[PDB]
Amino acid sequence: TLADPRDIILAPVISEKSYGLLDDNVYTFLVRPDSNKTQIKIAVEKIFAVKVASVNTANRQGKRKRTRTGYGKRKSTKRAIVTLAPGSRPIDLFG
Amino acid sequence: AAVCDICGKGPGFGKSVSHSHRRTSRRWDPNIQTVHAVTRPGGNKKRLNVCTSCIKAGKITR
Amino acid sequence: VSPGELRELTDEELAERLRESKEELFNLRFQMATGQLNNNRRLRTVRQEIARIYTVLRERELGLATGP
RNA sequence: GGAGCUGUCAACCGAGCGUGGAUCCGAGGAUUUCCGAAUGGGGAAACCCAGCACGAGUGAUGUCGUGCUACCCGCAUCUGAAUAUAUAGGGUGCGGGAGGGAACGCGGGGAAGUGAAACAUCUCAGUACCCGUAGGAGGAGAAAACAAUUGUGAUUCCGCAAGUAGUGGCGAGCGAACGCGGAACAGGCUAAACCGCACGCAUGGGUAACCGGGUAGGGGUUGUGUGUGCGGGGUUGUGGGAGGAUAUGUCUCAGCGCUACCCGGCUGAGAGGCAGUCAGAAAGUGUCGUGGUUAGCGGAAGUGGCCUGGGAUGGUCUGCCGUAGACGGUGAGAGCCCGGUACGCGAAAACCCGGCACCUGCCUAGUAUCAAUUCCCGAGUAGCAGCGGGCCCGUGGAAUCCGCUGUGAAUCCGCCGGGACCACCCGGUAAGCCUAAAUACUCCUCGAUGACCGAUAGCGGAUUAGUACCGUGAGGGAAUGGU
RNA sequence: GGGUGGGGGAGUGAGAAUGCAGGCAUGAGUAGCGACAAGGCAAGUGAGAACCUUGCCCGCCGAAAGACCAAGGGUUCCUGGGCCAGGCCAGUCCGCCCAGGGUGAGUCGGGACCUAAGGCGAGGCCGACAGGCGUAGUCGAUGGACAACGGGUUGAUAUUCCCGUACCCGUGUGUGGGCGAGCGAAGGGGUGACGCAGGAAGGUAGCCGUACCAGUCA
RNA sequence: GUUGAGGCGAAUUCGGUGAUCCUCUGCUGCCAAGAAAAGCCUCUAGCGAGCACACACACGGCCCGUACCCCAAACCGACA
Ligand SMILES: [Mg+2]
Ligand SMILES: [Mg+2]
Ligand SMILES: [Mg+2]
Ligand SMILES: [Mg+2]
Ligand SMILES: [Mg+2]
Ligand SMILES: [Mg+2]
Ligand SMILES: [Mg+2]
Ligand SMILES: [Mg+2]
Ligand SMILES: [Mg+2]
Ligand SMILES: [Mg+2]
Ligand SMILES: [Mg+2]
Ligand SMILES: [Mg+2]
Ligand SMILES: [Mg+2]
Ligand SMILES: [Mg+2]
Ligand SMILES: [Mg+2]
Ligand SMILES: [Mg+2]
Ligand SMILES: [Mg+2]
Ligand SMILES: [Mg+2]
Ligand SMILES: [Mg+2]
Ligand SMILES: [Mg+2]
Ligand SMILES: [Mg+2]
Ligand SMILES: [Mg+2]
Ligand SMILES: [Mg+2]
Ligand SMILES: [Mg+2]
Ligand SMILES: [Mg+2]
Ligand SMILES: [Mg+2]
Ligand SMILES: [Mg+2]
Ligand SMILES: [Mg+2]
Ligand SMILES: [Mg+2]
Ligand SMILES: [Mg+2]
Ligand SMILES: [Mg+2]
Ligand SMILES: [Mg+2]
Ligand SMILES: [Mg+2]
Ligand SMILES: [Mg+2]
Ligand SMILES: [Mg+2]
Ligand SMILES: [Mg+2]
Ligand SMILES: [Mg+2]
Ligand SMILES: [Mg+2]
Ligand SMILES: [Mg+2]
Ligand SMILES: [Mg+2]
Ligand SMILES: [Mg+2]
Ligand SMILES: [Mg+2]
Ligand SMILES: [Mg+2]
Ligand SMILES: [Mg+2]
Ligand SMILES: [Mg+2]
Ligand SMILES: [Mg+2]
Ligand SMILES: [Mg+2]
Ligand SMILES: [Mg+2]
Ligand SMILES: [Mg+2]
Ligand SMILES: [Mg+2]
Ligand SMILES: [Mg+2]
Ligand SMILES: [Mg+2]
Ligand SMILES: [Mg+2]
Ligand SMILES: [Mg+2]
Ligand SMILES: [Mg+2]
Ligand SMILES: [Mg+2]
Ligand SMILES: [Mg+2]
Ligand SMILES: [Mg+2]
Ligand SMILES: [Mg+2]
Ligand SMILES: [Mg+2]
Ligand SMILES: [Mg+2]
Ligand SMILES: [Mg+2]
Ligand SMILES: [Mg+2]
Ligand SMILES: [Zn+2]
Repeated sequence: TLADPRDIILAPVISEKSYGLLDDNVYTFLVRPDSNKTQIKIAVEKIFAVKVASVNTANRQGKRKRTRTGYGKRKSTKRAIVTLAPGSRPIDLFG
Repeated sequence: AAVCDICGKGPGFGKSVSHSHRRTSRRWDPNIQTVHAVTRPGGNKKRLNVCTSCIKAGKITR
Repeated sequence: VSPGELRELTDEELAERLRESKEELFNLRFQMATGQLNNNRRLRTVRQEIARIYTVLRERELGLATGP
């Protein structure tokens, strides 16, 4: 019944903006939509054992999509854009 | 007030009937009166609205 | 893991193996996102295992089949 | 259960699982975000913001997890404002309620269009609708009943009685009951009179009592009357208990009503008997069923010849099974190919049902007769008057029943009904409650069925279906099946 | 899947209801193609170009036909594809179709602060029921309070990211010396705190020149 | 200089004019006489053995919106 932060953080965002920020050591994660900056900070800091300078979040509405039975929405998501401390070690994301 | 706080007697519903026998709805309200009732002698009064039937009986005290 | 073979885990290494199941679901999720794992059945399996551990842990403190 | 499987529009892949029993089916549990009666507070429902407690986390604020925190009602306890008694109120702890549901029930409120060829009485119709409120049903129900000279004997429901008696601007219309035939049957619990126990109120000290009755003494004021609680007892209409007398009798033991004797009473326990999950009182634990429901399993008999055909399930010769020739599928009409079918088995557990125990409750002291001197039978009720409602009855001579207003009884040598009323006679016991069955209904689950529909039909909906779309909204609301 | 005959039963016969549904004619290759700003050439792309791309000419708006915010819409934004529907023509284009991507805040606009009108409203009062009203309270901005500027950067965000420089609230750890004051947010009081009209004066932004600077030789 | 992206980068003075902006929640005039609450300040009630203050360092700053359209072809008008 004990909660852990590896379930607040869902997945990394893979995109050209994501890589552009990775270049400057800024990592964008898909996070649980009900989470806030502070638990993202604590969560990243204790998952990857790094010093998080700042977490920036953006709520992103699910794309509405036409299909033969009607219109369906995709998942709504929340990005967390995490910038580490100026000199803290980069996280190893394996790709 | 048309409802007694002791016996719960309420208004009846019937008709006013004219000479032409046109009947329209009206009420027969109970003869509800305000009493300032006490539970024990010299006690604090409590405002009730009770029917004159309960007042005629010993259902309330002053 | 199986419900029977996760019974010999007593009280705390069961939670600790729940922790490593959570961790491996994390990493397997990340390799899903980056496309660097081949067998995608693994996260179904790991999620089921997490559910198994949670279930057994709930029974033990609800009063069923407890013991080291 | 036994070899495939990873649901479906809906193919493609990808990646795997499975006889070490998967997928799948049944049952029980676990998890169960947020909203919603929604209830910590707030809110544009599905969002925001907390407090407390306990944990987690930080260097510490941040942060996370889990519980609890609405209001009202009832019960129990603490406190007891103005103000004293006190109460209102407040604190705490337990319980409960709230909302939803297709129809069916009960109580209450209650139209109009319409019909009357107008229309108001009347009708429509106590319908529609609304309010309250259930339950698996409900309501009713145990005679203040009917009936009429012999009578029936709770209620409900069905068929008659009967479109009758009647009732109606006697118009339009409305419309009983008696009684008969059936379904199903079932009856009970509550005050007093009166009696003990406890509490409160009034009265007296040799006035008197009192200390279970009789016999003697002793104590030497805790009796008597009353209101309130607990019990008994009684619950009836041929009216229904006591209070007395007279006989007759107390299953055993221990304790008690001052003492000794006889008798008797009270409690407890044992023993015996009776009943029970119920309307008549109410809960719990085991054990066992030829039990039933929620999966399922077995289940006969043609590779038959020839013909046509892409295909045989068709034709035609033949062979069989049949407790199975239901139905469906299979490349065209299949009992024999498949699923099955007749039939026969089948349940860990859960739930249901029943039994035995265990348990709980009642009885073990009354009975009979005499006599009718005393008391008892449910109130602001009945009755009466007014105004209404409802009954066939539309107020009429208006009986019975219901509501409000006023007035206002009596307890059986009473009171009510028998269609004004009176007398007689007959019937019944109002103003407390409970009560099975026969009756109503089907959102829903199985199993069947159809001289029902077959895609403009049948549900609005075989298809994104209460969807698209339309409307601010309440609401309205499609079309689209076939290689 | 039918025929015939004995019977049985009908949602049993349509040409009309300004009937209903669907399909399709007639008008008709007709009207119209949505302002009276206005297009053109060269080159390109392409199967296809009046409409797309590029360049250049010409014209139009310029108190908007420009740039923004709120409401509203909802992905229409960007990239890469597409081109039988849509766009009043065509379309290689597109606000269309498809896929992927994209929205970064202590300070901005809101909440976590405040209240107005008004709403709801513990208890409560009233009302046959339903319910009405309302106290405490609690909501409710269109108002009050409250701390950030300039520049850069992406295909798409930027007072949000980055740079430079700030400001506000809170938390912890040290050092120094000082006071054994200090905190007071119940409540009181003050302020908050407010109309309309009209200037004047001092200014500033903006604008027009100009010292100066750099380019051009038609 | 695939004419991307780079690198360098002058001068910036003095006047005029001039606001719908600032001083100004001011001033003047007027009558129709012009929110509230929080906030802030202050008082005391109360709390109080520990405090205030400075500087330095290290930190925490939450939730929602943020794309794009806005005299519109993306809003209300069934329509670009
Ligand atoms: Mg930042
Ligand atoms: Mg944000
Ligand atoms: Mg699309
Ligand atoms: Mg009342
Ligand atoms: Mg009535
Ligand atoms: Mg009428
Ligand atoms: Mg009366
Ligand atoms: Mg299963
Ligand atoms: Mg289950
Ligand atoms: Mg709530
Ligand atoms: Mg609420
Ligand atoms: Mg007092
Ligand atoms: Mg209910
Ligand atoms: Mg009428
Ligand atoms: Mg008429
Ligand atoms: Mg007519
Ligand atoms: Mg009943
Ligand atoms: Mg009969
Ligand atoms: Mg009694
Ligand atoms: Mg079988
Ligand atoms: Mg068989
Ligand atoms: Mg066939
Ligand atoms: Mg068949
Ligand atoms: Mg009367
Ligand atoms: Mg009448
Ligand atoms: Mg009686
Ligand atoms: Mg009775
Ligand atoms: Mg009853
Ligand atoms: Mg019944
Ligand atoms: Mg049935
Ligand atoms: Mg069925
Ligand atoms: Mg249809
Ligand atoms: Mg709409
Ligand atoms: Mg024919
Ligand atoms: Mg025939
Ligand atoms: Mg015929
Ligand atoms: Mg026809
Ligand atoms: Mg026709
Ligand atoms: Mg026609
Ligand atoms: Mg037509
Ligand atoms: Mg013409
Ligand atoms: Mg023309
Ligand atoms: Mg045009
Ligand atoms: Mg050309
Ligand atoms: Mg011009
Ligand atoms: Mg101008
Ligand atoms: Mg675009
Ligand atoms: Mg494009
Ligand atoms: Mg085209
Ligand atoms: Mg076109
Ligand atoms: Mg209330
Ligand atoms: Mg109100
Ligand atoms: Mg208010
Ligand atoms: Mg607010
Ligand atoms: Mg505002
Ligand atoms: Mg932009
Ligand atoms: Mg900075
Ligand atoms: Mg003022
Ligand atoms: Mg000036
Ligand atoms: Mg100037
Ligand atoms: Mg923008
Ligand atoms: Mg439009
Ligand atoms: Mg246009
Ligand atoms: Zn009364």
